[PDB]
Amino acid sequence: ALTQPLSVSGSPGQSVTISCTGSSSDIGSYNFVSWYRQYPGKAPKVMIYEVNKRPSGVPVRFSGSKSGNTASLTVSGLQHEDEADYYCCSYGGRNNLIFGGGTKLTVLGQPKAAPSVTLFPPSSEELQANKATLVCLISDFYPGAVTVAWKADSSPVKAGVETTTPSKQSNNKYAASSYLSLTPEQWKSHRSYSCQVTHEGSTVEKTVAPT
Amino acid sequence: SKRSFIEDLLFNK
Amino acid sequence: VQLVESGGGVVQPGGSLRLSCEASGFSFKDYGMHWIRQTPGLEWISRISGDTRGTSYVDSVKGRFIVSRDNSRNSLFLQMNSLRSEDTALYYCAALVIVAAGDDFDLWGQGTVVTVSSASTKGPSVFPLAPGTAALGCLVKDYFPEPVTVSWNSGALTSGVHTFPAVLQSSGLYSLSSVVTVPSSSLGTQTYICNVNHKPSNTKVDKKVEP
Repeated sequence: ALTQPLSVSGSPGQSVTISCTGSSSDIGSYNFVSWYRQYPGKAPKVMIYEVNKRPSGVPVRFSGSKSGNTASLTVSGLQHEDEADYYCCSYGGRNNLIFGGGTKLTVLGQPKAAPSVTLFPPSSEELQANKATLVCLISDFYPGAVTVAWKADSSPVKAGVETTTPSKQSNNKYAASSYLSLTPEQWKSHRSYSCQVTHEGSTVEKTVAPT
Repeated sequence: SKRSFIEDLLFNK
Repeated sequence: VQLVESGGGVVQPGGSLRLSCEASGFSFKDYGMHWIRQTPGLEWISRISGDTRGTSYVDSVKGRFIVSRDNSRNSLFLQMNSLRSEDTALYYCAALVIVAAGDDFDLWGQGTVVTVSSASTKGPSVFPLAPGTAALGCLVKDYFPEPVTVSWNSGALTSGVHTFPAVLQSSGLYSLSSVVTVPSSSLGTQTYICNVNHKPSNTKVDKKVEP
């Protein structure tokens, strides 16, 4: 119920900002906004609280601010140790706490790479067996942050999607996969289904159709 | 503990 | 200074778990405590006051979960009854600085995984993903628990093999895919067989992948 961008990035020494959008009855009404950094396989740690206050120990380059219904975390002079997931938090308005969805901050040390995307239609055997699974496989993108959109004809489809968070491959690029579960009749009754992978504002799409 | 006092009131209507 | 959790695991829908949080290093009776669960982001679930007098719940868990603490043993509890699929998450306990009043203490436990699944040990169904360069695959669908191992041609094909990580479905069963890119010219010369092996269920499946 608190919106953050999916991911943000910058090079060592740059400054980056992560926004966090609430409503008026929460971020707009209290100064109880905190930020948490979370490293892979670890628990969150507070970076900022009460909008702009910093616990001693959190580096001076971390700063928080609030404008209207939107809080922001800025990280000046970026460092590789600053790469992590950052979640905003606010008092919610009625005995209540709400969190943001998370933002992946990548401190870049490798050129970017768009993903390559492979889409597989349901097998013969699986349709025999009465199921239908579309398999979207996504490889070699950096940073490891990607948005997966599905489409029957041109209309968005969210029911039946299950998607993997990106994991470092051995080539230190990232991989994710997405699965759209369909009934065999849904599969055979549209002219096409699509997997759209958006990475860094460029979109790689792949389409399959029934035969 | 004032943090206790105002945080408790903060979760009571 | 530490919060040490336990009590999670695999539980059947409708089941019950009691999560524990064990506090050392600080004056436990003086901090509000919360339960926060993490899925792909963070979701605030519950809060109890230091003096145990006052509790909050997010609506979806109202009626079903009950927070409690035992100040004489520095313990925090979440009795979870009537569990739903939607409850599957990594559950943190935490003392959160929301209003500091001069005290910026903020501490999280290490997490404990709750997975709500009616799912016996089950070997996967393996379906073939049939196809310059050309890609071909194996769908390793609906197995439990983890993991599986995939090789190709009894291990003799390894270049171009990309076995992706698995997803945990709504149903509690896992699915992964293994995809190999071979030279397009090889689709007649070579036989492409994937070998899926799932040890908890003593399952060894082979599947011809042919265009």
